[PDB]
Amino acid sequence: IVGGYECRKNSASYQASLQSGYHFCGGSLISSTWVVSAAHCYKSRIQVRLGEHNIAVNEGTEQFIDSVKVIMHPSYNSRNLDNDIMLIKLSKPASLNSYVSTVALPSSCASSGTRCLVSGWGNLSGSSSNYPDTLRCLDLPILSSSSCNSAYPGQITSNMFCAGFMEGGKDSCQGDSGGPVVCNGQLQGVVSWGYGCAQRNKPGVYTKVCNYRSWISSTMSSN
Amino acid sequence: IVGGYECRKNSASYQASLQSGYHFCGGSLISSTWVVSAAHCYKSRIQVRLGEHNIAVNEGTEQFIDSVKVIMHPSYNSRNLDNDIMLIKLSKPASLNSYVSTVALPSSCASSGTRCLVSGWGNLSGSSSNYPDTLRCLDLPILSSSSCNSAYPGQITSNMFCAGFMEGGKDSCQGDSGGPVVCNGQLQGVVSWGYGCAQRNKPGVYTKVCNYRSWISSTMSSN
Amino acid sequence: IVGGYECRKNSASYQASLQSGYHFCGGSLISSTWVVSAAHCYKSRIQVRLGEHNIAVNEGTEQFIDSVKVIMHPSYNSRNLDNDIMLIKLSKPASLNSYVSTVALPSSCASSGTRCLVSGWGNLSGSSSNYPDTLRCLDLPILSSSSCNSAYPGQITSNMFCAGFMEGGKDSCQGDSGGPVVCNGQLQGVVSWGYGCAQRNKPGVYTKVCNYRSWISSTMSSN
Amino acid sequence: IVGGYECRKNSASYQASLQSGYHFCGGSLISSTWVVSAAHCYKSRIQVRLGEHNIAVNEGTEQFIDSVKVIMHPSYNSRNLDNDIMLIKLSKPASLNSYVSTVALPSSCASSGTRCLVSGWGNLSGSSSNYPDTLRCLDLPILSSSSCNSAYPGQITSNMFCAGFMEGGKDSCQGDSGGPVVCNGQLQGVVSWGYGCAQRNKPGVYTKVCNYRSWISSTMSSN
Ligand SMILES: [Ca+2]
Repeated sequence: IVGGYECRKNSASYQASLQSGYHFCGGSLISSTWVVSAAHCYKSRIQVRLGEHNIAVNEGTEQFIDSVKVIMHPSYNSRNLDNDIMLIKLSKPASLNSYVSTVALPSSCASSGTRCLVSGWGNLSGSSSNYPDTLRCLDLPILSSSSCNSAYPGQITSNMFCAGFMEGGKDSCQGDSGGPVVCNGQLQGVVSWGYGCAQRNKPGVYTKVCNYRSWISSTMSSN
Repeated sequence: IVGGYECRKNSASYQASLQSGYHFCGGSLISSTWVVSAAHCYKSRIQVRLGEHNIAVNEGTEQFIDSVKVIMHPSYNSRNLDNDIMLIKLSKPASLNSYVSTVALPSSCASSGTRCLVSGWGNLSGSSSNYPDTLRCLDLPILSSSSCNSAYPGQITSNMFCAGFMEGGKDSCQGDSGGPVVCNGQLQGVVSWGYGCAQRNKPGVYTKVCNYRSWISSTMSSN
Repeated sequence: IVGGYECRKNSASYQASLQSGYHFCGGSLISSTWVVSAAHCYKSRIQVRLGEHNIAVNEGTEQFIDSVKVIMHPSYNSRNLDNDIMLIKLSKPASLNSYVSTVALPSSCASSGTRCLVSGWGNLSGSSSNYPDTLRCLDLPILSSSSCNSAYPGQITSNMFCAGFMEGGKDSCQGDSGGPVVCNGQLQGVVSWGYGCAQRNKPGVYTKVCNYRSWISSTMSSN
Repeated sequence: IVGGYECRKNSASYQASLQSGYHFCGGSLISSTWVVSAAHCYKSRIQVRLGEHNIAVNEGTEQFIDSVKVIMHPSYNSRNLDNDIMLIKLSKPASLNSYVSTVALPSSCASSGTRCLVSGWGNLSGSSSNYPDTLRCLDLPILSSSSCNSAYPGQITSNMFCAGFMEGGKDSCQGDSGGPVVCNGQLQGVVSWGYGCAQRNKPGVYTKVCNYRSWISSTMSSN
């Protein structure tokens, strides 16, 4: 996360890390058995890590659970990262407690100006590799489609929204992919892509989770 | 354009003029070698003029590039103007510069109420014929399907949308056909037809370019 | 390759394809037993295809040779694609002829403005997935370090260079990775990355091969 | 390690933890600047942690050094894990002493019956995700080729050996990968794979390090 702050101990307890083999992505817990992440972080076998804020050391709260099903969106497109969302079913349910909680699915789509929180263990800089051991947090607004489309002309689909700062300086970054953008208790975004990190007029692009409410429901109900 | 203004030197720089001695239609530059226009403006050999917004005062501003391929949509229907879109391949690439730029192809359709810009050297009047040497611009909204269908019952296909003002007064007009309707740096419409110009309850009808993103991409890729 | 042309029969005969699983990358033949490509195209076992022009049909000119060793650069960084170069040793020598030839390694780094040729069977479109059957070629210049750095702020290392057109319209694209940039008969770049394809102010970024001349010699001698 | 014991303080002072935020594989120090691990543990940037048996406590003895080169065996096959060995060059030399020492390379291959020591911070359970903070050790014998091949028909190559107990109960496990099997002061194996952990007739399979004495020696001498 570039220009964010370390999350408080009690914050962001829905946050998951995925060991997609040896690649790292974030994710978020939406029920005791299901995790959502970005489809570009796919691997057929993933270990989900929960209840962690400092990944370098033991805090006693950690839960490591392997996936049993990994379901990429049917129309995920690796060319432009359209429909960059995936669901992971855990082989055993997570034990919810203070450090491991679920985040609610969106009831509706959030509008521009809604303030949200993004979180992750990704890169702290847009010109060098600096990765944190504690989870970082960042408050940011959803930006208008006019802003989003003018920042990335011809690249933004209906399944994407931009969030962050056109002046740059604060953004999600590499390693945050798959992680949650939560607005008023609901999961509205999945960290997906951007050009560089925290550059002016290049805000982050997030998968628009409120477009997938039926798909996520349907998939959980019958898998 | 009826009821517009002279375009600011920087706006509408993606504007092309289709000529064969006379300039008869507009178009827009989507890459250094491709122009999109309206299929009803078809001629087998077209000289494309790029440059200065004033087509009379030349001082080496202009570039005149001949067409090497002109491809109408395969299902263009001249009775109702369905699929009124065409691509023109330039025999040499345009010099992109302060006068000449490209517009991006849409990755999503625009919604009713998005504000857009139309431009052209067409007729300034809904009563007389009076044509400008300086490119005119008009800011206009996309209208809802219900208003469009109310205005032209049984004549709007899914490949058409209405834009403009139901009160009349401001509209594109004859000679503007083939020209760009750009919303948030993206080509959303091609000027196609209407009943008169700037009449009450007869808004301009435009080819809905977002329905052609795959046909445009494939035709450019393969030719 | 976006905006390029079909390579002549006899040109680019140093071009290889790597069927690295279901990943396809380009590569180039530098001796009868060694191929150069991008480290991000790595797979443990690779089938190298040589002498191809049309990859969809049998041509009577192909040599299909399996790798015996695949050696990524020791400091390849998958996070920012620094040192994106790999050497592949063929399990038997290729027979060189009019269709299969080697390219020379660089005696020096090429300067801005040198005209080069990039080739590959990657995507023809920056707005859709359209892959060719026949090998495509594109003539392009090496750009200045300042243009490259302003196109990709904070991301360009000394082991990378940009080549192409700041105007967009012509570029290499997905699937061209690992393929050759040859300037005056010497291999100067390996197709590595870019944001989108053929967009304004986003030229391709290429691995700077002239930085690896001793590594390539030493590796070929020790393996 | 399933069924082992916490290593004595001087035991396994050649043990390395490979980290990328979290511990993900083991390794062993073979000189002040080189570490051997398993190629399936590859990451392009690794932090090597040496000198402390409790992975979660910064108690004192610890050296944390970043990798500068990561070199997988050139013919590593990810499919069957043949030649599952990798060398990591350190950016700074490690200080050797009572808590950090090197392990000798093998001068000949160990035979069946040789008793050896495996170590790691891997999973403690073959049915649960259970990871230790303190380094575990397990004394185990090399098994015959016949036992190895009847346990894993058609999957054992000449570059692999089995070690452990055919009755099960004691084995290395996930997270121990890349770590050392030392016999009579020399590194004979690298933890590579197995079916499950500590299962009956499914002993651990290890990379046969005595087959790579020349490759390790030339690679260290040319990089
Ligand atoms: Ca062929």
